[PDB]
Amino acid sequence: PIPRRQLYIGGEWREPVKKNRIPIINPATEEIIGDIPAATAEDVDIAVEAARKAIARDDWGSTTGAQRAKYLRAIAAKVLEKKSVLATLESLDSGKTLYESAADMDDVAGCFEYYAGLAEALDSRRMTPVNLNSDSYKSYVLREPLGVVGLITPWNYPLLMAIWKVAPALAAGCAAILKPSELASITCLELGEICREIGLPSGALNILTGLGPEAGGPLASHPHVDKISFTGSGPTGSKIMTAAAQLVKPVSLALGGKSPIVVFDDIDNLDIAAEWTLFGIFANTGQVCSATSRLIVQENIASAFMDRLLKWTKNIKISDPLEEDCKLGPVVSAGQYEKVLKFISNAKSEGATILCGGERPQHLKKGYYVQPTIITDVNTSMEIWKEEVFGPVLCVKTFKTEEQAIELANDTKYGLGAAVMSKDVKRCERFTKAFQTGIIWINCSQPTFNELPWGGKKRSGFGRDLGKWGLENFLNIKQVTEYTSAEPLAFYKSP
Amino acid sequence: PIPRRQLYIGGEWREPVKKNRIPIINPATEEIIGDIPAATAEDVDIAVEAARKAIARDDWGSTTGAQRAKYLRAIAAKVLEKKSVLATLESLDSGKTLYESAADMDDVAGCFEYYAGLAEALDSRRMTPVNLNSDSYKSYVLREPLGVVGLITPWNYPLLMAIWKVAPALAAGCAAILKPSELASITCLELGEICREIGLPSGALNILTGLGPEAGGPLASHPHVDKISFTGSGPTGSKIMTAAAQLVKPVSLALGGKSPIVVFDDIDNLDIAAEWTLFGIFANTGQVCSATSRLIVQENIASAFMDRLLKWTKNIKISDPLEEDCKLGPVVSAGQYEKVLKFISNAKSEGATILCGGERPQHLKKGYYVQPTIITDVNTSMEIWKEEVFGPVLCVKTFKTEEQAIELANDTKYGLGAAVMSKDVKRCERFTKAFQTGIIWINCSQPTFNELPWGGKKRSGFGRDLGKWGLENFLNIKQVTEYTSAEPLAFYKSP
Ligand SMILES: NC(=O)c1ccc[n+]([C@@H]2O[C@H](COP(=O)([O-])OP(=O)(O)OC[C@H]3O[C@@H](n4cnc5c(N)ncnc54)[C@H](O)[C@@H]3O)[C@@H](O)[C@H]2O)c1
Ligand SMILES: NC(=O)c1ccc[n+]([C@@H]2O[C@H](COP(=O)([O-])OP(=O)(O)OC[C@H]3O[C@@H](n4cnc5c(N)ncnc54)[C@H](O)[C@@H]3O)[C@@H](O)[C@H]2O)c1
Ligand code: NA
Ligand code: NA
Repeated sequence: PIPRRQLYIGGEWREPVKKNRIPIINPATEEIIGDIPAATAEDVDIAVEAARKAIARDDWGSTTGAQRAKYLRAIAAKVLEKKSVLATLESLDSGKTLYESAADMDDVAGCFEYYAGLAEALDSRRMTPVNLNSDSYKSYVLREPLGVVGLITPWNYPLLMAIWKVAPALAAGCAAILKPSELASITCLELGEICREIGLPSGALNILTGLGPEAGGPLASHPHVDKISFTGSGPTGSKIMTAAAQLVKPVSLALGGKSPIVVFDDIDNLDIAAEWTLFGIFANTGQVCSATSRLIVQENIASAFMDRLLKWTKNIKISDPLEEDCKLGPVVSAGQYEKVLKFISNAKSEGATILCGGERPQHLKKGYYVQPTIITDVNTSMEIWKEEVFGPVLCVKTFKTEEQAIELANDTKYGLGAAVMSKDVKRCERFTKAFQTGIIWINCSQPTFNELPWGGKKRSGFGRDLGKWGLENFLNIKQVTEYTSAEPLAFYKSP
Repeated sequence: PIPRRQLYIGGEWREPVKKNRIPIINPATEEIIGDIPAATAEDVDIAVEAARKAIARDDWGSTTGAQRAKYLRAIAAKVLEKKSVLATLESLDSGKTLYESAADMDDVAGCFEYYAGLAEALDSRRMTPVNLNSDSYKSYVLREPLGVVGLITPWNYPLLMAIWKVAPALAAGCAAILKPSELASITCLELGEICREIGLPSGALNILTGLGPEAGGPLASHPHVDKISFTGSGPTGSKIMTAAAQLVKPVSLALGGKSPIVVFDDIDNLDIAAEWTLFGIFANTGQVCSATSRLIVQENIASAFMDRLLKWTKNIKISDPLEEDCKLGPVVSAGQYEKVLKFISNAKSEGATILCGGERPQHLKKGYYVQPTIITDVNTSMEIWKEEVFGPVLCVKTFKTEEQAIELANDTKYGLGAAVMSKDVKRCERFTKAFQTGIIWINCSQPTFNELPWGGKKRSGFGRDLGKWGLENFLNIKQVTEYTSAEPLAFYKSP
């Protein structure tokens, strides 16, 4: 049962000014299952106005962190109450398996749980005295809500990616304007209903669905948006930051990757190593920012590892995401599907081997299904090696030495995550410093915790999500200097 | 004795490729006293190459914080050894009084002293374990040098503004490329000589003089500059950030202000309050970012306060900055001089009173001297009230209530500093939260400490200089997750 909602502005459901709507497409069946509102510039001004009013009123602009946490704990409780419907809708809306969708629903409530406790602790650290080598000055640092924040998010983890920004923004005390992806907005709109259901103060959270240049764009060039927190592709981040530059507006950039997985011959279990290699590149149909999309395996175990990988890979169940025991679903859209398959075909033109998958599963007549693909005979000058595919596609390379492995791992414009599979501690530490990234996985690929800073360097962007970082991004920092002497400054001659 | 240097690149003095030079102008005498090298795009590539090589070599890319601190403590010791020549040159080069120039020389050494100790402590907090609710995962945060950093700085505190970025960049372990203002580059180039004199590793610090679009510009669009730390005017920050957006490059923005000074009738000393009001708007010939350029005085004391202010003001000695007991010098350039006087004249056209100064001092035939100016009969729709003047110009307004005072204080596009002069504690706290800025001064205007976060919000930009913030800006943050279980992931069916 697909819901039909409006834009969530000022605590009420509000229709878009131009009355425009965009379809909801089912990636498993290529059918229109509904429609979402498509906001425009005028809608963004109404939502910024609603956000500014929330910041000026008492039930939001004057709340303690503890008061704000009561609300986040209540949003977590509704997510957990409706886990089954939300997980089904996230699945029907993004193509993600019901299992991953329910797993993202647990993660979402856990994120509000984390930011609830952090909002309660925020009241304590609001005032931080800093000792000085002065008998005339008194100093402290005042932490306060930054104000109006624009939250532009991607479709890969529709609710989860949004929540990474919503949970800390609200914890910090900001009034947010959430703009999710036009490919997966069902759960974000439902978040609006949860907020109505928990009585969240009006304008505290504003959810605006619609096209990126149409609804995301004006938020980036709005003179009353204190900050834009952006997650998505690099070319989009450029456009956003370029617009935010005109208004000297701060913007955070969480972008893509071509993260490497380095496996060395000293692995205790070839079956556990291959299972992590699968999860790092085929979970979420490969549509993961930190996906370990380049496998740099040692020549020694390369022969053994590839056999187990492909055995495990050919075992991945590709079916309808709502089905029982499904391990792989379709990609999000038709445009994504073609781009992904164009990458597989471009690897053929260039001279690479398609050792596994690469074609459409013969049993699924409808939907954007791509077989999990493992490509070999890959050189550094190839687009497959060079660029983020965002499909269940893995390219493979061999090495002999540590130096060779480092060299290959860092031969990328990206710098999000990296995984190092080895039993040698000091080699795992060497890789910890050599990896020109923001995330290092030791003896796994992909698990994260709220308590940790998420982000990259190079073409993967700047800024850190999660941890205390994710909350501090939405805090304005005040220097409070007080002069405590009766004595005059002594600079300037007295009349 | 004016020095004639080259560009400081890779530990050696290197000539600019195009052989171009730009003059050094004396603001007190309007004479060419020398020339500085004017770097171009090709020069920026050589310096980025030098910076990348320093990051790849052992004597810089492998140093401990303690090793880096030995160097900063040595740069501080040379600054203090040559205090007298550097202070004279800063004065001849910027127009700043020898007193303020020597005071900036003390501040500079103190800043390296602060960042030396912070570099020593950096080694300890390099690895930070974060406890988890997991018996299978182990996590910690790795802090490391960010890499190659571009440091674009203004002429108001030539050496001091540069040092605010140089001291933390070098403490953090980055290889910096310093680009100072073409109006005041004498001391920054001399910093190059100090670095030669202390044996600072090659490429660790690269100093590139020259025009902003010519030498600052390519640094902003260079693909191998990890981050741009920018201080200067808003329109410049736009151009820099717009260029950094193409390469999704992080950039910090320390911009201008129209900071208010709120004085209430409950002041214990009218003479101490007026002296701080002078220092906040006439020190450095008003060329201060955080200058308290708008005085919102209470109607009650307005009559009394203005008499003492003007009495103290008419007492300010305007002479040659190298002279004995000089309290005000000339503005930096001819272009600045005209812009500043155009503001004073624009206040006349608009309907304001020029209660004090506004004209050129009758006794100085040469130089860009402007009398300290106090303008009254000022309304909110006036450019004088609205925009940063960057001259010794103060505009004045009266109020009756707290609400009226807050309203006037925040009626600006800026948001750098703010000063509140009152004996009422809870009123000083109310103003602490109401002031829509990044710096609050209680019972003073302008003093800062290294230990404090410097920066603003709104049109004054984003990011924080100084404190641990200033060092963390130059640290890449790594998430280190390690899987410690023998058990398989359980996601994906085993073959
Ligand atoms: N670094 C991270 O933490 C992280 C997390 C998740 C996804 N990602 C990256 O996100 C990408 C997938 O997301 P996507 O396909 O939604 O990216 P995208 O760039 O197409 O769009 C992301 C969001 O920006 C909006 N948008 C598009 N054009 C815009 C414009 N002109 N102005 C303003 N907003 C605009 C979209 O509507 C959407 O909400 C991949 O590259 C992936 O690696 C990164
Ligand atoms: N917020 C702070 O902490 C702080 C501190 C000091 C000064 N300031 C602000 O700085 C301003 C005074 O400085 P200014 O006159 O040197 O400012 P500016 O904008 O004219 O230039 C600053 C620097 O940028 C360079 N630059 C100019 N155009 C450039 C371009 N196209 N690309 C790259 N670099 C370019 C200049 O050569 C110089 O080094 C005032 O507005 C003042 O309030 C702010
Ligand atoms: Na869709
Ligand atoms: Na000059």
